[PDB]
Amino acid sequence: MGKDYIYAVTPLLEDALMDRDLVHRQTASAVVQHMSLGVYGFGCEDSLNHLLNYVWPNVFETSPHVIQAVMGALEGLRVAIGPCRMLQYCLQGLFHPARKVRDVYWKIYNSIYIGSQDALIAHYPRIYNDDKNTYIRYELDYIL
Amino acid sequence: ATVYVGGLDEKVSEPLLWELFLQAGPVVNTHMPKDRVTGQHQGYGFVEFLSEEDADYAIKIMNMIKLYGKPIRVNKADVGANIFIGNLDPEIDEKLLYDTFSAFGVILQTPKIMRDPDTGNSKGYAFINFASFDASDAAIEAMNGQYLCNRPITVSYAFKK
Amino acid sequence: YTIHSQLEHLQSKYIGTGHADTTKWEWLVNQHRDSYCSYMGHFDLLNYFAIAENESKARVRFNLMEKMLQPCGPPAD
Amino acid sequence: IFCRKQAGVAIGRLCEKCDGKCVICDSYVRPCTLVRICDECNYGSYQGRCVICGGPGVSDAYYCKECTIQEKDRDGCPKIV
Amino acid sequence: SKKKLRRMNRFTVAELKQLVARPDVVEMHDVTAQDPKLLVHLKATRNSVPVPRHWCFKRKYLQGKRGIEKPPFELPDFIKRTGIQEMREALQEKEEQKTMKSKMREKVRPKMGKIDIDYQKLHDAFFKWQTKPKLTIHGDLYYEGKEFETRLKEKKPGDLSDELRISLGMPVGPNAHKVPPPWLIAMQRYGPPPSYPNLKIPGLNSPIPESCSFGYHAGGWGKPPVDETGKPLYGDVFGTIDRTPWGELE
Amino acid sequence: MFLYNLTLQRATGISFAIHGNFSGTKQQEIVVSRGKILELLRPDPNTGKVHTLLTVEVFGVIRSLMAFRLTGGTKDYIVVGSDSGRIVILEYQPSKNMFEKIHQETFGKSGCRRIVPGQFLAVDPKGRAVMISAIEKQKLVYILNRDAAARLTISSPLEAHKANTLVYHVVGVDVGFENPMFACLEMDYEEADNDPTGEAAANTQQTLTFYELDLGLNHVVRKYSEPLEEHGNFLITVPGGSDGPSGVLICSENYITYKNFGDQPDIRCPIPRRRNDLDDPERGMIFVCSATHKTKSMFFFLAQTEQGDIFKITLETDEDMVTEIRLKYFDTVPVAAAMCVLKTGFLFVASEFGNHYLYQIAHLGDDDEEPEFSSAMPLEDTFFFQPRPLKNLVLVDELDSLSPILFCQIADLANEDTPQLYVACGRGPRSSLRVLRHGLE
Amino acid sequence: IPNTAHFANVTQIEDAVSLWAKLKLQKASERWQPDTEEEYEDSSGNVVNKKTYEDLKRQGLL
Amino acid sequence: GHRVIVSDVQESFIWVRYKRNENQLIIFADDTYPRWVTTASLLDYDTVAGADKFGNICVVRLPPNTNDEVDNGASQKAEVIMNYHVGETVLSLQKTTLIPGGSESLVYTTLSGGIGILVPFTSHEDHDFFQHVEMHLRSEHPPLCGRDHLSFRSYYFPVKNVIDGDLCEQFNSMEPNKQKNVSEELDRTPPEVSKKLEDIRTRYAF
RNA sequence: AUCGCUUCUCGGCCUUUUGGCUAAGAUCAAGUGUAGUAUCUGUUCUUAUCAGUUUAAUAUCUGAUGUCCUCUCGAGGAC
Ligand SMILES: [Zn+2]
Ligand SMILES: [Zn+2]
Ligand SMILES: [Zn+2]
Repeated sequence: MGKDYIYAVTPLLEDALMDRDLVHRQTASAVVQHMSLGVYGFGCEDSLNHLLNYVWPNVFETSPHVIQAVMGALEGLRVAIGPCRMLQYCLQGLFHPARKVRDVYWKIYNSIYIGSQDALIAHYPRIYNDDKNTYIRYELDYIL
Repeated sequence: ATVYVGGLDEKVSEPLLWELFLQAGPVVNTHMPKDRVTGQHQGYGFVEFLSEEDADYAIKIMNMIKLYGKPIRVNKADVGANIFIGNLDPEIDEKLLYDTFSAFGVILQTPKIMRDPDTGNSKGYAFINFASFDASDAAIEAMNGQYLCNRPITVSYAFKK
Repeated sequence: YTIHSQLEHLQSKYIGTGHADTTKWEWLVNQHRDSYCSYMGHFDLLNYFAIAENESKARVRFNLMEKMLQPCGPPAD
Repeated sequence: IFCRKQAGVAIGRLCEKCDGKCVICDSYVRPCTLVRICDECNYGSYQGRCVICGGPGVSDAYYCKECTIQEKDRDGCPKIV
Repeated sequence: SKKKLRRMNRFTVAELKQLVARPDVVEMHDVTAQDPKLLVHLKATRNSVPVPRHWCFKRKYLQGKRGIEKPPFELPDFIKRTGIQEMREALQEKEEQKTMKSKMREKVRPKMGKIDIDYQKLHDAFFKWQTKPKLTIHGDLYYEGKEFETRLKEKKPGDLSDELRISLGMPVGPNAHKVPPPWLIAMQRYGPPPSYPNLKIPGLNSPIPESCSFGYHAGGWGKPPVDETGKPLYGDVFGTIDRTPWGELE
Repeated sequence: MFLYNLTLQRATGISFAIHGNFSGTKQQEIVVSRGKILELLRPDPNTGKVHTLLTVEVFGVIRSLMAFRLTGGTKDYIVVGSDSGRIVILEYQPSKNMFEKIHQETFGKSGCRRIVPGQFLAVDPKGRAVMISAIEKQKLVYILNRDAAARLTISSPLEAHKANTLVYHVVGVDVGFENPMFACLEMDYEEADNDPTGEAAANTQQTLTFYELDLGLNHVVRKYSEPLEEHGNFLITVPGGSDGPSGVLICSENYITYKNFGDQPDIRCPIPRRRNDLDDPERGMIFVCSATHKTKSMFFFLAQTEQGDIFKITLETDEDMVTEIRLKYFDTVPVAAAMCVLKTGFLFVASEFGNHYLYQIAHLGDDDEEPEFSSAMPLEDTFFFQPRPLKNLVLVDELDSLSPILFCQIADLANEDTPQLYVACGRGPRSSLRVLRHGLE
Repeated sequence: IPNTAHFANVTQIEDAVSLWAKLKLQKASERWQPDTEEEYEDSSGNVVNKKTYEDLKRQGLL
Repeated sequence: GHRVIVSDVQESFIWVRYKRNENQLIIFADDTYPRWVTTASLLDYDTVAGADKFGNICVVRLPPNTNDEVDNGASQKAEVIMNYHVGETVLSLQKTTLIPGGSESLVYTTLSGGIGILVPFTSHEDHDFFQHVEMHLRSEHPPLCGRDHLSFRSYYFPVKNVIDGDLCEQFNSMEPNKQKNVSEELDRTPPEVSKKLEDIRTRYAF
């Protein structure tokens, strides 16, 4: 029965995810986690998308509690919003120059993969084939 | 393309500046890159309308627009620079006046036509604040006695009231 | 870092995960194998392919499980 | 620290200090599914103990409904040994 | 070292931009990445969402918000309407004035039910006037100053403002249609600008806006610019399916 | 929008089947699986008409289906491996006409994953243990004992986690009250992904292997690997214990092989083809499905082949060994998702695309002017045979099915007022355009 | 060459011109030009483009 | 009548415009997901229903205010208003009414011999009713085969605005004890429930 | 007007600063375990290339200070 007050509460969480403090963003993230697990399956996915926009920047963080509540928010948000949306958030930073960003994105993508590794089969991008390998999946584009 | 926002109003925000840029034509750049100390508007700005004639007519239009209530001019980026112009053509419009008298300079006051108030039809005189006194000189010279619309022009430096 | 003992135990636990140095080859080959295991599991994409080519379900799954061995070219170097 | 040597069919139990919380999520609410542990952290003096306190097995460790929505309950004996 | 050679593999940014099929993406540090052909194909995929700005910065991502002063959170309308805020302000001022002794006296002899606020006021706010806030669609991460960017870049000509009308000499409101701005005047006079030749001016190259007036005084449409043979300057300066949803409730 | 979802006609196509006395009697019941559906039919011996008794929803994917009988009980439980991380045990109540869940064991995560068990599942022929298995890295085994009141129990599971290994099949080998044990295929993609040349892609060999129980010591020990010549799809179990020898028929491409560990010298046989056919010089031949009639007298296998031809197989055996193989052409029926060879003289040919059939057996597939084939008959060349219309089987029943429904069109294209449906369905030569209508003929 | 982003961080001018060269080629490619694409059959059962159609049309045959 | 919904093989539906007088084919609005479509259908001028190779049906709607005529990889996009995991490859949708005077419907015909319909709701009373019916049914009468129903119907992308008529229609074959328990949560009589169950197929299908 | 005064009026906003007396009327103010974060506070740092290590790029790190004499990093020159 959060499908009712999700709208009332969003502009307060976006308010507190635009900084106020570490603990401010740690706590707004916990709230996002539990909203997502409650509203699983009732269509209030536009609101959780909106709040993804604000939670995802905290991904580069260091404090244990803060980054941990962030990761929790992203597992909740993974079941509630689906694994396409989150694989798309996780696409570009898998192969980044840096190593702090490579490592956080591979941490996330690992947890997105463990749970729901089987949806992703229809969510992976199209990755062209160079000379001595084959990389396209022709299985999937047989016409019929 | 590049237009000098002169008499650039302080609080007249670059947002509505660009909205007027669009309401005139190609709003591509509205910028008043100000003092590195103040933040407020620095009296001259760059407004880019990516079409030259667009910026030209937008300038002819947004001159005398009351920026901060005050006429501010879009141009190429009070010591008596007012000229009296008589034998005046009553058959003109105000933007036509600004474009006819703005060829030798900016117009810091559109031509105020000294018309009678009983009717609304003029007796043939006006005065116009141009940019420079040499500007009023050159314009009043090229139009001294020269071809006005119906009653030939007669222009020179203006009197003070 | 005992977290890491557990975490490369996790890499040892879930075939298909990654780490910050993982190569385009390991990544795309793991996704390719997973694609095959699910074409087999889901009883209906099997009909899709069986019917797309003119093969039959034994033919289909035999191809698939043969391909499962070097699906995306030979290795990296 | 975790046991995580894979699951089984032996239920876990809670001391009375530890009474009520989930095993990981540390909740206090809406428990849905029962906990199971491994034989190795099942045997002997470890029969019927508190997965958390180590105290005597009296109340049943359970799984917060969030933990079951995210299936963090499909890994096995999570005993902090 | 071993890297000293992969670093010679570390191609040119022009190497990249010419190789790649979509060159918009290619950025500075792209090249020191172990697999730039991938990285660029990814960054050029649809719908994907780029890394935040601030991984480079040595200036902290939020600690940069440190400096300023900030105004308290602003409630939703449908919650102000129900008039809670004034109740709470009043109770606040009361209990900031009251003194410790009186505080404990009220602890021991409470002012039970000082106030009231009726239900159906609440239940109607939350269940009858609750409304969609403004949300941002997939991708638009918030970064320090993301909110500062303000809706502008209104390139579809007709875009006018009310302060624009006032400080340009034109009208604001329902007359923003029937008011041709002072730039449509020289649009009719010598043409609309030659980089917005795909723009038509209303009353100058477009027809009369709703109930416009033809005439040559202040407040009209004047001569819709036309040739000597009668064809307008462009377009028509004078003026000469079934979107029903299938499953919808009664 | 707000929608409500209704299914008018259930899925008809058949994927899996088992046969057993699922109501305790010696009237046999058949339990087939549609897509997300478990449907149970009982074939009447009188007319030969099969009544679809119980059709149930399971809201999942049936990846694996296998019946089993406890050692001496009169019932026929079901073990279902589906796409949740669970193994489930099912029974029939004719009193309520309903499937009943005896036990339930979680072992992992949901969805049709790759390393979580459930794709393959086998039992031990006597009914002592089950093994659940994935297509990589995981297999478990469950032990089954009647309780004091004989209500079944199931203890914790065993383990066989072996990395970097496929599985093309798993099956229980028929031992006589020894430790039960299982024959899987295998492979090892490991090296072929360490070799930058693609050599190890080629030159890798299936390894027909046996794991073994040890119920005393309660673990699974790797007994018997053997590198097989060439990959073959699956393994038909040889009725061992008292009847028959033990051992597996490896159904590999073009070649069906007996094999068992110990002293036996391994037995071959090439597959006899039809003669003068019109098939591509390249196209191999594989054994698709099988079904074994093991009766008081003897046993035999049927296996089918791509062009639909059925074959009979029995074992020519001396004392403890078998000696040689005889595959003799039985007949050719639709391509089969499964055969379920009844007693009472029928067999269920579960079509794979279209209407599925019930044949009745007329002659044992023996002693007529159809030739004889053998694993002892040497040759330089192959065998052949020339097929013919139905000799040994007689088409009793024909159940309809839309599988597959390749296209549709709603319209009112007869003069009737209500609309008909025009369903373009079926595969290849067996395809059709079929008219549906709401009326009954 | 315009100050569009595509060249930002390309600082050498020969690189810039070859970059913008292929960019030019691609923009002209993905433009749909009716002159060469939009094509017209004459009455005589043989086909030309829009351009040539109007060309020989208004120089007195079509 | 003048819009196109092209549907590529992997990305999505892609709304395309034909401006005749300039004679252009120009994009204005597409989707935000990958969807390997097998066949789509039109429900209105702005709404398109899609099948998918993996099981799903979805309904995607253009936002109400589309700047139809103008001149990552798009300008403005469409939204998703329903998401259902049918369970088998759905190879043809069609907007249709079956029995005479029956309200409209969506027929879907899968690849395994399955045929069905998705049928709108007219009243939050109906809607909330079955909503609660099944919200209890999941809890007290889970599927046989180990699965969870919510997760099976949200296999790929979560459920949104579809109720599982085939779980609801199981109340009949349930047991008197549970039939009671749940219909008493609804505080209607098992007669009330079962008749409200049957009649909703009655007014749409057979 | 101035300049000296007288008085009063006004303006600042300044300045003033309280209820007397008694036995200064009397009396008196009782928090951890763990880590750890952040904030204050205190403090400490001219090198001229180039080679590499490194890094998204810097940086770091490592190594001698255009070569040669020579006098005191500095200088005149064969170059
Ligand atoms: Zn927990
Ligand atoms: Zn353990
Ligand atoms: Zn405890």
